[PDB]
Amino acid sequence: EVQLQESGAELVRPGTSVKMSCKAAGYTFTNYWIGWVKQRPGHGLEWIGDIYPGGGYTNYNEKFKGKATLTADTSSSTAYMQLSSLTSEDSALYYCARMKINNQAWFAYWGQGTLVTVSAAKTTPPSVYPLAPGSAAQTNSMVTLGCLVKGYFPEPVTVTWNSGSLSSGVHTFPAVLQSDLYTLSSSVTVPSSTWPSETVTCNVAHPASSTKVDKKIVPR
Amino acid sequence: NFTLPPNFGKRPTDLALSVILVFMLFFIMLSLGCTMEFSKIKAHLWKPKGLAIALVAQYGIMPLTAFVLGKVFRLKNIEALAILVCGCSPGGNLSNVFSLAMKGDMNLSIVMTTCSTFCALGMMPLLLYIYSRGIYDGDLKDKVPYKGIVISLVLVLIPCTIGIVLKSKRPQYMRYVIKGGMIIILLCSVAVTVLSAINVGKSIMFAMTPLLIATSSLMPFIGFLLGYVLSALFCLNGRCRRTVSMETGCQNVQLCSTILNVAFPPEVIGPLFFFPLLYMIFQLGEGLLLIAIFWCYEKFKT
Amino acid sequence: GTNLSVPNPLGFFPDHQLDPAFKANSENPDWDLNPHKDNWPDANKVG
Amino acid sequence: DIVMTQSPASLSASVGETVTITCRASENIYSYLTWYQQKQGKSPQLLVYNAKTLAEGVPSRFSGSGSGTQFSLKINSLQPEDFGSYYCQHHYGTPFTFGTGTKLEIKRADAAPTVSIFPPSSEQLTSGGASVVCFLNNFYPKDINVKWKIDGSERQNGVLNSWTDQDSKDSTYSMSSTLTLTKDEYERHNSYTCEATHKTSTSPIVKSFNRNE
Repeated sequence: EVQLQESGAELVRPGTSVKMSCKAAGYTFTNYWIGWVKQRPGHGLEWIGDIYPGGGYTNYNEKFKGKATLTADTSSSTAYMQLSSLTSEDSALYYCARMKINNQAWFAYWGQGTLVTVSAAKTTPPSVYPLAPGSAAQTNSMVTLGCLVKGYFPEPVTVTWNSGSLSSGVHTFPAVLQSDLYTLSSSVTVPSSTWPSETVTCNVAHPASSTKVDKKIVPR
Repeated sequence: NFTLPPNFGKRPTDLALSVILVFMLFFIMLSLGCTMEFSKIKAHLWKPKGLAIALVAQYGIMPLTAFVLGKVFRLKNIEALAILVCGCSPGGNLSNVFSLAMKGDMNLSIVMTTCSTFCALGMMPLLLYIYSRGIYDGDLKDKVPYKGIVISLVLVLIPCTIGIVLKSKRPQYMRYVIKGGMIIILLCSVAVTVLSAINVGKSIMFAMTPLLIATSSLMPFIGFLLGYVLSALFCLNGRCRRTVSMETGCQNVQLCSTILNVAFPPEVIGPLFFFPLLYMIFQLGEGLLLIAIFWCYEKFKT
Repeated sequence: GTNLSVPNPLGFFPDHQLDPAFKANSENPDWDLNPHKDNWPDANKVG
Repeated sequence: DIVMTQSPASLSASVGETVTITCRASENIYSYLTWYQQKQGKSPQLLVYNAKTLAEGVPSRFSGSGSGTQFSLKINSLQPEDFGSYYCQHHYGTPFTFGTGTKLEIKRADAAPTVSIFPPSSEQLTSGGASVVCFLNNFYPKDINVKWKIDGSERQNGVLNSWTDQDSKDSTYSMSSTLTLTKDEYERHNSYTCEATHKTSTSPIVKSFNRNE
């Protein structure tokens, strides 16, 4: 079974170079082209360039011609890409893919993908602010709460409610950067006459800073 | 509007045609190995006048006549590039058979063929670069086969040297092997004709056009005439003149076919995908006509 | 280069090659390695 | 350069329903187009190459047919295992443009958002900032518009929106819209309210909040 293995996630400040590897197994790797595809989460796919490990012949996209360098290293059978100068624009998910014919340009086997984040912000522990319903405090039939976290740079943040408990009606929204720092909010919905009687807490962990914050929501 | 047969490359008939062509090449080389000896090859190598004049004629006329023909007939850029690649190709091995048809000192013929192929693998990209200025600014220099040329040269030379050794060792197998080889050559030639007719079908009519036919008919005849004139100009021997003239006109169109297939998608080169075939049949017909003319002139002498 | 075909001196089609196991006539020929073929927009032009 | 465009940007269909997606090429490409299928959090997989032939290990229900500038990808019977973005690509040119995406999503009965608004936390104000978060949970059509009336008047300067993709246990959406304000500015406008409008109802539902109780 032909398999492509990527290096792993990278975090690099702007202006510095970075290189990623695509180790190939299950076939010769010497007589098949390898193509590199960059995909942004909010945009379409685009083709960076191609490399033939046997002879080192490479073709580059005109846009990526300046800032993409491809290397074979056939001895270890791991293709490389070099990103050269880096800017905040080129933070995306990078794929290594292999052709099937060497005559046509449709890729058949893809790697797991390498995530590259370009930003100058230093690691910062998140700040957690509880969210409580307004002064109305209407019981109704079902009550919703929230937990707002902001000011954390990396993205390992996981939010849980009462640890094991809940995890049924909770929602976590994707992190969005505002001032080079990321903010996300998590909401939990709880049946009425339960939250005021019994605490719900809010468990948030930041493995990058190795900081875990635990706090509970009290009525205002 | 050009269309190809639904399964052109992949078909049992095409596979059979390829095997028959391989057997043709092998048996032609084996039968041709009878008429040459090591000593004459060494003598021709030591005196490189004929070899050098043959290379000069081939590589200063064929690309030149291709470019002039394309400019004169105002051909399309793709057609001009196709005929230019055909001209830049080395002399084929059909020249050796044609020289055998005119009893033309086959030692010099095979020496010229081998040296022409070896010089081709080096200077074909150079001629392509210095002659394609104006059409297809693309590189077109990595598309020319390099290792395949050497492998083909060795695989051609092997049966010929086998026949030469079999000759020099013991003549007794000439009348037991040459006649059989000639018979298989004849049946395989008939098979090649019928198989090409079956495979091509009615798609050839697209290749039929007053310009491509004119260029592919003018090219081998102009090659033969210019080679004869240039070789006679240097006070070369008449046998050497005939073999040089017949070699300089023959071309290896298979290289052009592969190069054009590699460089461009099939849709770009659609109608002239059959140009190597047109060149091959026209050079074969003109060679046969020259054979008939030479034999009639010999009858006139007697 | 990207052309790995063994040319046949007698031949007029891309599949006429002096290679023992005739892959060029199979479903998956592998004698050419150029996926970046030039579309050449001005191919059908005269100067 | 050849530009590739896909007609339906988003498309919703239930399990077992035939559906087609259309691709359009800027120029003629002589059926040199291939279809890719990417699932959520997974690398794209080859689905159809040369616009007709089905790749190895693909279900037979997929079918593609087209040439020139119009291409299509019928799914025929629809199974839950295939639901994600679909992509195109051409081999004709050198740049190998990839075209935009086409997302397939589950279909369900329309639902109204459960809009909730929250004041900034007590300790949030002490730091020096004020954030007002308005939640919109469990609405199926994902094209709401959120309007912030600070005092009967809209403002979009500091509004940041986050969207949750369609869930698994349910098949609805969720959106969080947070409006950030500096201190000594949050207390000069008294009331706050986030407004949500949706296709499920003509009138926009209003959730309000007064700073001084």
